[PDB]
Amino acid sequence: GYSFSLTTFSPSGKLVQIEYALAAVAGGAPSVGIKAANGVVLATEKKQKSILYDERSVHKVEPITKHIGLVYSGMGPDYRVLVHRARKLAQQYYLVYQEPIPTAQLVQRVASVMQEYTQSGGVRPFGVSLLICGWNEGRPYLFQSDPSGAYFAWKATAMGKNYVNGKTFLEKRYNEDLELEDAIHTAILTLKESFEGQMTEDNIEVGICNEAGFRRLTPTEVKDYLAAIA
Amino acid sequence: TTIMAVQFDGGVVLGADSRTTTGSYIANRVTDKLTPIHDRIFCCRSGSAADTQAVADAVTYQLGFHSIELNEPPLVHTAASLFKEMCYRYREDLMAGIIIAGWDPQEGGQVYSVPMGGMMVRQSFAIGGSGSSYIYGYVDATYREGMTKEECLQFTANALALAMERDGSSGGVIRLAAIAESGVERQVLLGDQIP
Amino acid sequence: SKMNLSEEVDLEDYVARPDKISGADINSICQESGMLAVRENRYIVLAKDFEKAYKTVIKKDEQEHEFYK
Amino acid sequence: SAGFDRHITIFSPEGRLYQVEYAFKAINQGGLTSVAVRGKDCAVIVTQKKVPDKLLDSSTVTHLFKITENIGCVMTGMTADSRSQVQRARYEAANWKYKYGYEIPVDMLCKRIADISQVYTQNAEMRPLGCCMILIGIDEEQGPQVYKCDPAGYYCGFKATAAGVKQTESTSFLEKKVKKKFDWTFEQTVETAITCLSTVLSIDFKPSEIEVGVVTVENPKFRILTEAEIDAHLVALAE
Amino acid sequence: TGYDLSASTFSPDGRVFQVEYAMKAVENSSTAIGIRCKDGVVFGVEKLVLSKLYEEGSNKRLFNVDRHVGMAVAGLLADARSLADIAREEASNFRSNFGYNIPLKHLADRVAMYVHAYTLYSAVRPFGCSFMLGSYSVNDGAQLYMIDPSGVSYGYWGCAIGKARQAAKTEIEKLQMKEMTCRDIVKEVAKIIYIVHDEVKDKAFELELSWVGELTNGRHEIVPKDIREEAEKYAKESLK
Amino acid sequence: MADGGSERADGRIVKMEVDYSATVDQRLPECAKLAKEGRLQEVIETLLSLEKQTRTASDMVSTSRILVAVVKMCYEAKEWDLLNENIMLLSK
Amino acid sequence: EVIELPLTNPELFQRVGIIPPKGCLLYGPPGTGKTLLARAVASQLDCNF
Amino acid sequence: EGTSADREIQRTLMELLNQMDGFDTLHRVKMIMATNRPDTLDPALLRP
Ligand SMILES: CC(C)C[C@@H](C=O)NC(=O)[C@H](CC(C)C)NC(=O)[C@H](CC(C)C)NC(=O)OCc1ccccc1
Repeated sequence: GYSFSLTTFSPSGKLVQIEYALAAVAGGAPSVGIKAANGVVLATEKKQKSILYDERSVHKVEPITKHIGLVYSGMGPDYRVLVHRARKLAQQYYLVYQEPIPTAQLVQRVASVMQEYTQSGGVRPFGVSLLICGWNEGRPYLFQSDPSGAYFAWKATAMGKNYVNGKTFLEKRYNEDLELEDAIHTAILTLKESFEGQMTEDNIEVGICNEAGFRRLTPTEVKDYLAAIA
Repeated sequence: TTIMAVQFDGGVVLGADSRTTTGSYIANRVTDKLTPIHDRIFCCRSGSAADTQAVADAVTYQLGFHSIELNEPPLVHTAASLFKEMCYRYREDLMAGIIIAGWDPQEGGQVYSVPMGGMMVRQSFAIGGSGSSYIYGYVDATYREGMTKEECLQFTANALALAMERDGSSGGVIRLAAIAESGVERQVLLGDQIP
Repeated sequence: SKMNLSEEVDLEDYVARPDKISGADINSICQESGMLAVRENRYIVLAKDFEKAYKTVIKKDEQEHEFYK
Repeated sequence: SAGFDRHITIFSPEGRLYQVEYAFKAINQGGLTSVAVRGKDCAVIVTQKKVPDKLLDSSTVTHLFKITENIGCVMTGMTADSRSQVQRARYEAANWKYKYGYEIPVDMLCKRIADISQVYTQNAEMRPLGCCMILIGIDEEQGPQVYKCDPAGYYCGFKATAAGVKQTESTSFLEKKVKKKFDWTFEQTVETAITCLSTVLSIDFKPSEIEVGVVTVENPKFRILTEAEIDAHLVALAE
Repeated sequence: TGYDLSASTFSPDGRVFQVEYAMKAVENSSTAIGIRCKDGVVFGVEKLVLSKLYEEGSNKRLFNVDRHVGMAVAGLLADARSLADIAREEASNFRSNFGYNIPLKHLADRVAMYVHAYTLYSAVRPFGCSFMLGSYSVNDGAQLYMIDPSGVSYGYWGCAIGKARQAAKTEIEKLQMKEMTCRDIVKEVAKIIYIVHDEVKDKAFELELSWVGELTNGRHEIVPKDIREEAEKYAKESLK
Repeated sequence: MADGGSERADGRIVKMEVDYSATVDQRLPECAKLAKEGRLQEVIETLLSLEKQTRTASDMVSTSRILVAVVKMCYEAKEWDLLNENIMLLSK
Repeated sequence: EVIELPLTNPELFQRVGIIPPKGCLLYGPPGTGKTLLARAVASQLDCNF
Repeated sequence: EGTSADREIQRTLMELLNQMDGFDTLHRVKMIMATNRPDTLDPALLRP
């Protein structure tokens, strides 16, 4: 009877439905986030199933505020719903306090939205995991919000297929005194380890959040980093 | 301010002045009172600029959904009925008088006058606004059945011009539209028809 | 070594290409490439034969529903 | 897995949504296939129209629907479900003119249609809707645009797209054609779309069976091609 | 099959059984045949008298949706009377807001949407009745549409709903509906119903005939008594 | 129709012998009508075959009366084109 | 074609070095290719099965 | 696979794969699995 509902406790441990949602997050395109001394760099593997799909349409790394960006691993339709809500909460903060939302607070507010779906009822939890980034307070911030609603901060993290391989790669090569450009190279390399194919400017989408804002790298820019190694 | 519509056999000629006034100040000396509700239906609006702009936009949205939904060109009688229903329902709230004149394949060129009450009447010639009182005689004197589009265009330009001169509220430029099976031809007369 | 081989094919090029190719998958690429040559009646397996089988073997998702990413 | 979320829209071990995945199958239950091809300056929708009985009006049975003057869609799936989506898409396109003062971009109609579908998946008390919608329109600064939406709520922009029973084979023919470098003109795009259905079905259909809708940069309005025009293209491709 | 119980639940293959179960009840119902003659649409229903205590005109299966539009229903009558009310309301609102009599194409689309909505929700069973709508207008000419229990609506030159839909449709195809005058068509409808009556199995039956057309001046009136009597005589002679 | 096809063959055989090449072009619409006709799908095909047979005689003329082997290739593609309008699932 | 090449020449498959394919699956609609054509293959190879 | 009876036929299919290649292949005899009867087809069997 357990594992079919999020409104009932496991007869010993914890509700299984949230854990199944985590399984859907695990079955996602690899996403790598590398916090660096001067910025946070986020990346995902965007591979179209067929040549026909246009690579300039739906975008995996999407800006939420001028200084805040989000990346996702998990079911793609669910991501758009939270991308809209996160953006809206950032606007409501600006109207109420006339300041861009701090990155830490946005993650807490986004997490509360995700927790509401996990609440009792027909509603099923979001199947996406997120990697919010920010440059608020002069400090680079990288955070993760899970379907359950827990939020954590990562110097570097990976989600989706081969998260373990990526995390072990990150353990070996991530230092701390590294510029965003060096962080860009490491982020591309971790995706390459889990990339089933040859990475191309279209294949990888990379987004940076330096002390200027969150700007998705232009396809030409991604190609230059993919070229010359990395 | 001054709005008039005359129905020739193949279409309707609609004309109006260009003045929006707050007190004795002219907010816009060049106002397009005539607005396209649909491809072949136009409404000339008199009364409150805000109320008229809102009801016209609301009808344009409702008619557009109806035409795509039914896959047919909209009849003028329905367009008038949509304006009439809103005006009667919000009679106390709105202060707008509208002349709905358009070409419909089923019934041909037609002119409908919705007074501020929301009453609807189909009229061969309808004049509306502050200037209308001044030209009521010329309109019921120089109107002859079976006038050509060119004659109707001359009649509207002359009747609106006579009212604009008498009414302080109405003045500026005369905007003329002729709607037919071919479509709508819009001309601006720079205060011509001086008598 | 067991099969005749093109004798001009570079096996290394296929090895350098990535993908999670298991030992069973590698066996399929080689066996299918030989089979494709038999279908086209070539006694010697050809470089083109290997690529077509390699693509067939890396069916990867094959189906899937796009959502679930 | 099976025997778990089979009866409800809930998560399954391995995070699989069974009821939403079953919805993609219902589109195939329609028994019809559609192909849409983008072009240098044109977007073409082609579908197979089957008249089951002579005592049925060919005009009434159409799966090509105009949503707005510049936007038209092909609906593959259950007929009732396809029509409900068409009303919602027309309402949203109309609201966009009503609340934003401009016509809906084709990309934006898809997001709105997909978002309605996604909510049905997350919240219960709704069947997902057994239909797939392909939308064609010309966008200034984007060129002709072909876009597709799924019952799950997935939306994407496709250079060429197919749906229905023969979608996998149809995409495969399109993949070879798209791989060729040459861009396609209105004649070529109508030809590629008709050939894609012809190769996949092998019907060699008469002008009545194929329904073609085309939107062009020169004529932005979505136009449903008349039977005579459809035949002229069909004879020319045969040569 | 287990998955068959809920309208909200798709089957693993990809179909909803609850929608299908509604259609089988429509199939069990007595046949109703409608033919679109050039001058209007004529509707006949094989209404079955039961008990004989019930007075004539009881349980009528022919209803007037609007003065111009008319409806023939096959299935549970109670579901049909509800659908007729929904259509009467939609026609009422259309004349009410748009100002002109409802186009049959629009009324059919709206009633179909109400039938479609019932299929998507678990609380409400899908409607179990299938109906056809016919009207005559100078602007649109004669129009006939049929809506199934799954809310699918398409135009038909001729259509039959009920146990003998297939048998009647074969007889309907022979008639020259495109150019036939409606007064002649009424007689053909009587014959088609008499051919598919299966009277020995169904015992007694009462023929209901409905007419909308240029002759009727766009009013869906029941065929005047005596015109039906002639059609009944023509059908009886043809049967023997 | 079979009687019409026999009439078409008899009418143009004399015309084809007299004409350099245009008469084959003249009988091409008759070929199109027979390709379009599916009433029999067998006898109509033989009438098309009779027209093709006259086309073979025209090819003998193309090798002899017209420049050797010049219009035969154009006719061969054209006969394939006549088949193209109504493939009929590569049957009949 | 698949059955005949090993049946005519297993040694040619041996020269290629590919094991001759042991079997093929005739997935098809029931009865049309299942009730009938099951033993038609036996005539195609001209031997009892 | 079931508590009362498991997938003995599926085990036989895996055993069949072993019999088909190596231990029992001679005389160019083809053990064609030309059957649409099985509900499930082994992915490993599908391998060339
Ligand atoms: C539809 C217009 C083109 C007709 C226009 C004629 O000048 N009418 C008007 O402009 C009416 C005057 C009218 C009551 C006599 N006045 C107005 O619309 C002006 C706004 C100006 C900036 C243009 N005043 C206004 O709307 O606020 C007071 C008010 C509010 C509601 C109704 C009437 C008056």
